[PDB]
Amino acid sequence: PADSFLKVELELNLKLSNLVFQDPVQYVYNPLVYAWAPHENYVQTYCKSKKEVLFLGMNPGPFGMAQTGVPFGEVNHVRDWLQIEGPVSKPEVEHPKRRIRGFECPQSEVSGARFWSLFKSLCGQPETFFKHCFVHNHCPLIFMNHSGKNLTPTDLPKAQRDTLLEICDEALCQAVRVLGVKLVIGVGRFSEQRARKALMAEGIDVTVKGIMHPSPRNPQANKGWEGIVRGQLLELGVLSLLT
Amino acid sequence: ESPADSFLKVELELNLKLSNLVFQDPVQYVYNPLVYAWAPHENYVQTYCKSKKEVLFLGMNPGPFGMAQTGVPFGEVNHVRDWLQIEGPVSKPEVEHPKRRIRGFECPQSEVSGARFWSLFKSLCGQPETFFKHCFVHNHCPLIFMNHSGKNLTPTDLPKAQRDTLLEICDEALCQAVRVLGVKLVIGVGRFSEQRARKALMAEGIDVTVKGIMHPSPRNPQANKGWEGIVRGQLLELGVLSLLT
DNA sequence: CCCGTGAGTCCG
DNA sequence: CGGACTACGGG
Ligand SMILES: O=c1ccn([C@H]2C[C@H](O)[C@@H](CO)O2)c(=O)[nH]1
Ligand SMILES: O=c1cc[nH]c(=O)[nH]1
Repeated sequence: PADSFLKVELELNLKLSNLVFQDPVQYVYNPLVYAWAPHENYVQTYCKSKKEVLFLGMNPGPFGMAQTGVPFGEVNHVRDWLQIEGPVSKPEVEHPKRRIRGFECPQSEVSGARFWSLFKSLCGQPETFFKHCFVHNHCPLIFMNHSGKNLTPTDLPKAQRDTLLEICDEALCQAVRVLGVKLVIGVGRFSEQRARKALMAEGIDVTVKGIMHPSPRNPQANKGWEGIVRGQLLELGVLSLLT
Repeated sequence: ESPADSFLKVELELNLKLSNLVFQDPVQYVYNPLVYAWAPHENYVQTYCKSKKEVLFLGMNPGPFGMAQTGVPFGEVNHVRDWLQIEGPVSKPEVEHPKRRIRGFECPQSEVSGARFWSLFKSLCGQPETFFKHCFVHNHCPLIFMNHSGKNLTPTDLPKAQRDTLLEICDEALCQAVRVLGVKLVIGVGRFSEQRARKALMAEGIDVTVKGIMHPSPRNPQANKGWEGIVRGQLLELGVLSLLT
């Protein structure tokens, strides 16, 4: 599935490279272009067989995946526990306050540190997490307004969001079919809900569940995110598979 | 001789003057199927405007599921494809609202106005050659407008400033189209086109009759109870049934 | 982020 | 002379 999975991402990059954003959207980065190499290293190293479980995020945050090309790709955990590195280039148009520095980005993505710290504690080594699991985002683009502020797919005006999310809904169907996934875990309500509508519409044979999003913008994530999600994972019965 | 070429250059020149307008405010999207649906359009004019005409039917502007998809006036997909037998590649506008995508001849929707319009002529004439022997069909304005959520805006829903130069420019191209075609009689489909055409042709002193038929729009309840029956009677009264065997 | 409250569009 | 569906601010 590594090669097939990367083909789906390349075909999705092609359809997205034709969209045009505006309005409050002023910058659009695709790390699956300028951080293709560590992305493709992550997929070749960790996507070696079919998967039972897909964790699905919404999109890149500015300091993790936007820098490293790896879902929830906070720099220290990507460098040190996943052991993925690779050259990173730059978007053609950078916001000054959001330049791409790759594996030299000084900021920690809180969402990504939390997410990989959890699976690091639970699984020990990355091979144990990836025996049956994989992690991916619904949307590979990141968007800023004039002042460098992040607009998630949800903050896009409706006219710009429906366009984009229908194209990613279709790439998501293709991803789930190539990986053989039986269980999609939406990270946050938006991915959970989006994946469920999209997959049910194609009648793919797959169950869609959810865990809480780690984001620090989520006030409930700021006490005990790890403890709440260890309890959600136990309920979905995936701890089993993570040992 | 044959007006096809000249009709196209009229529309090509109107396309030019229009490409220069900036729209505002409530208007967020503007399409022009004469650019991205040029090929079926040009195929319809060449196939059916080979000779000079007695009557021009005139509509206001493309609807989102008829002419906006097929480039043919009142251009509901099934009738254009199966009755007029007009095909061509259709590409997309520069900027599309997600509720108003252009799918060309793959558009699954059947525009009610357009399906009504051509189904009348199909029943009345049999074959398209009979209807086009002396008639043709065109719109006053080739553009389509949408607000921020994809809702259609008619040319008259436009802020007066934009509305007036747009119509004035269309009026001018309409007077040429009428000259190029040779028509004795313009029938506006719906009130706006009838009135606008009367005001455009009288104001440049063209010696042409302007009449009217009810518009087939399902927004009008009288059209939903028996449009075809009303318009057959209106066409009788105008003496045009003889032209359409 | 997650949810609640509620306004634009369709009902051809 | 409503029903369903699907922006934005505060927790
Ligand atoms: O008893 C009544 C009658 C009417 N209406 C409102 C709703 C309806 O749309 C309109 C009259 O039919 O006024 C009510 O709320 N209650
Ligand atoms: O890659 C990422 C990072 C943050 N949040 C997500 O949903 N996915």
